[PDB]
Amino acid sequence: MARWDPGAEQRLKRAALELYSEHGYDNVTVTDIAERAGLTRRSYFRYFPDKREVLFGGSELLPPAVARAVLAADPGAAPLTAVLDAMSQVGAQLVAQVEGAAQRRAVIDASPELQERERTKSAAISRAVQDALVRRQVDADTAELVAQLATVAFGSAFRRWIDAEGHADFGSCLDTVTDRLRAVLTG
Amino acid sequence: MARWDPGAEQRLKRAALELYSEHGYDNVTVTDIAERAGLTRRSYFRYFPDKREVLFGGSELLPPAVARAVLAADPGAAPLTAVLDAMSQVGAQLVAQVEGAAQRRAVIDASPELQERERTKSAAISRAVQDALVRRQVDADTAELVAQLATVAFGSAFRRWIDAEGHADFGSCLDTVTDRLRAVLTG
Repeated sequence: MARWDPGAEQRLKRAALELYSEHGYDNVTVTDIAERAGLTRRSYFRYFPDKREVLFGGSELLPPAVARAVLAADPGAAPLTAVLDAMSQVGAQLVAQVEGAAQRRAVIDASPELQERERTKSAAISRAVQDALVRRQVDADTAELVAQLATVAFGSAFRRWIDAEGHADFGSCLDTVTDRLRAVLTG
Repeated sequence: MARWDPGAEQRLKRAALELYSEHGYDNVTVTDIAERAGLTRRSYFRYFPDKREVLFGGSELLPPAVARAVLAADPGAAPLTAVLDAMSQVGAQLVAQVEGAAQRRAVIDASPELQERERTKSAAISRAVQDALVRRQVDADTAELVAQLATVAFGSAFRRWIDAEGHADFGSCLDTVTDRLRAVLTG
């Protein structure tokens, strides 16, 4: 499907954002998305199973990937830095081009189903990170706090990154969020 | 329904935990829960709309209540302390008797639908806290981090509280989690 048309998925993801933006999430079907992308309804299902996954498909972090990146980190590094670095490395593409980032955010924030959809994803990533941390001799209770904290920090930084419309590097946004989190915890 | 039977809701909540424990969540109906509690199927719906809310009904934090407690706090207190204090004050009952706490946790952890159900609740509380914080002159971006951080800290502390089977006061669990979060952020 994409071997003879490598841009297929990208066109689908872009089409989705535009259609969800023009009309509303509830007013668009996978057929509309497929055709706007120059594909048939049947082809769509080779990439995504529903009209929801087209918003996450390749604009998310895969837990196994994040876990592996955490396992590969220098065991001497602080757990939080190791985790945030792993998330940034795995989401390098994501936090690279503000292109469509804001659109996607607007669509998700406007839909309760997509919001729950995102939380479920974040939980799975957090869980994968906990398991990797434990495999690295970090006690379970601590592993849980580090993963949850990282989830909060990365999510907030990403949001800030979107609001800066590209005028701020993801790194600075992350630095700002983590320094803020530290100030709140210490005062 | 409960005016002439004030223990009704409690018996329903207890019945639910026992039935969900004996059999499984997927194998119990509201009728089973109602009867085990000495009530009819019709009476159940006066308290909860489905077999899911009986697990949250009065064993959760209501966002409006938490928000109000945050608004009533001394404006001189650190935002995180104000929020955690508000959550503890509002959830005083919750973090009081380990009775059934572990059972409820086991049922929720075993069901993806209940888990999502809880996250949705946590998100709503976090959002209510953000709005209260903003009304107290805390900038939006900071308000978001404080609410999310508090959500993480309180949830983790509660879990630890459950695991201690009552041998630890919720306060210590919270102190331990927040000190741990601080150590991870500073090193």
